[PDB]
Amino acid sequence: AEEFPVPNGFESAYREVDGVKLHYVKGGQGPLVMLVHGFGQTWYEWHQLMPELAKRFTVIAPDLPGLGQSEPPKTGYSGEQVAVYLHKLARQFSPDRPFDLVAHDIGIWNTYPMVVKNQADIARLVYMQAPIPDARIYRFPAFTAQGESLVWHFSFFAADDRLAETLIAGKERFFLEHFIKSHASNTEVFSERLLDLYARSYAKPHSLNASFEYYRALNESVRQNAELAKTRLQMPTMTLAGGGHGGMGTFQLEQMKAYAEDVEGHVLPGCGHWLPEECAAPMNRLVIDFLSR
Amino acid sequence: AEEFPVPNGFESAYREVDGVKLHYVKGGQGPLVMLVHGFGQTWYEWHQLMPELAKRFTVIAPDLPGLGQSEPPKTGYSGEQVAVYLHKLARQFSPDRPFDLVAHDIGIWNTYPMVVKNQADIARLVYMQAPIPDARIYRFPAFTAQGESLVWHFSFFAADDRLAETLIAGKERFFLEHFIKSHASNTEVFSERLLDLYARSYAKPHSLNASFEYYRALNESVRQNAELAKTRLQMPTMTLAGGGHGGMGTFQLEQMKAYAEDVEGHVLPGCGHWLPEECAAPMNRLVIDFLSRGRHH
Repeated sequence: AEEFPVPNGFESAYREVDGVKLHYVKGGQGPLVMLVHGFGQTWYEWHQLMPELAKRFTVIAPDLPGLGQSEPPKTGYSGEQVAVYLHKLARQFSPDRPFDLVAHDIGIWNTYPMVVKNQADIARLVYMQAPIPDARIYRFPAFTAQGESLVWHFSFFAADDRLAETLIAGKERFFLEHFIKSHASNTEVFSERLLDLYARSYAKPHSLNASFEYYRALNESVRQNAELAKTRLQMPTMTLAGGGHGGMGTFQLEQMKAYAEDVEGHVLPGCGHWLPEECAAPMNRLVIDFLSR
Repeated sequence: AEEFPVPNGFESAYREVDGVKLHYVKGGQGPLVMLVHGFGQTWYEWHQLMPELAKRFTVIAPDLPGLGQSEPPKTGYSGEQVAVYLHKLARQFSPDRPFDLVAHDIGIWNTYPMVVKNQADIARLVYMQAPIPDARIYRFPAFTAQGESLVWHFSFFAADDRLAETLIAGKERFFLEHFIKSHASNTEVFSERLLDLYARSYAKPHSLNASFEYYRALNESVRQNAELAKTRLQMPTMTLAGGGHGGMGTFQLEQMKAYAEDVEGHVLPGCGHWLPEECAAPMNRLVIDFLSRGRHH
């Protein structure tokens, strides 16, 4: 039983990595591109980009540990720990060539450490819509003159007593719908069917918990990255951010400038956080052209 | 019926003010002091302080509109709208003389506008544990490196779609214990028994909703205060803040210096947000001594 419909020409599969059974969807031929989803979602957020990319690349899109159909990590949820699973997964399919990496939201947190520690293995990098965990995250405001702020959820999700699981259980669809729309400029793309699919997936008790464990490990990730960041990224990099409600705006590129020597960035006016869904065509085009260089 | 036990010698009563029935507890003799509670609680937070103050003052402790046993406001939940009810209540009992004011948390929000607009009515003022709504509240962090973000709940509580009530309904007791203890230094004072009392009160549907309406009105209150603050407070004021986990620390005094000409501040070590309960002895002492500088019974 697949939680989400698989694109024609792709296969849903599993690989054990360090004793953890990871789910992924894979298709295409050529050099490998790994696409890593973020909070609230699964591999399925890439389902529109995948077939287009699969024309020139082997494409793989894993479920993060504990989310979608992937087992929880056996080590833990910090960036460095999760990054190991993702790196070894990619290397199973691209042992002899560097691969490309595209990530969204916490997908960034869970890939950065392996990128910086295995630079020769990464051909090109695309990061979208979330800060790399560092001191900058401590500057975002708790509240704004227009209402709720962008990242107050860091504190809600990091809170102990299983605060988030406990408040959200039984109200999973309701919460996710509000979270998506509060970080979207274009809410229309999210049909009740699509909301249904995402809600049922992260509503799995172990997945609901996994969702927040990534946040409970966020400060540890930050401390991890304070060390890792003494080494700059040397591969070609692109950042993408929404310019509308829910978007990171100029922040995404400006932060990346501190990490990467070779980087370009785009802000998409009229788009929020959920780039692959809110602004699929232009996001798809920028990514494809960047990787096809 | 009473949600919380009245101290010996005090009465639980109600007064209709602009069509809104406010609950209060009152006792003592002499100059009036009004004590105004904050979010998560009711008049009851003052219950250990009240008998002490009542030896020198007439003490009144109202429930904020919609909270405790007080009806919701008919006008709205912004600072200025709510302050009218409390000002008028106080003046019912002290029509011919200024009165003293002690406020905690959103009690501050709900009193500042009547204080600044009726300075002659206010003899002395004590504020503790929350910023006055102004531009400073937009500078608090959403997430911190060490400990926990103090006011991320502003966004939670103010969010659309009745986000907070919808998630918290049926889980009021769980949530309140978390909120209180996560904002406390001395968590041991929050016994399961006391927590049951507070949770039963704010779990009344209209109280749960009212709790969050104060936050939905927060930006409005900030706008109101931008105008009101063009005039500084001239009466003696004191601020208190906890120095431990959940405490505002030096922020309390530093912000107040922008609002008041005559202000002294204290930060209480090893105490968090809930001063009257976590640090009753030194907090009560500070308040009694400060109010007793002015004339009393």
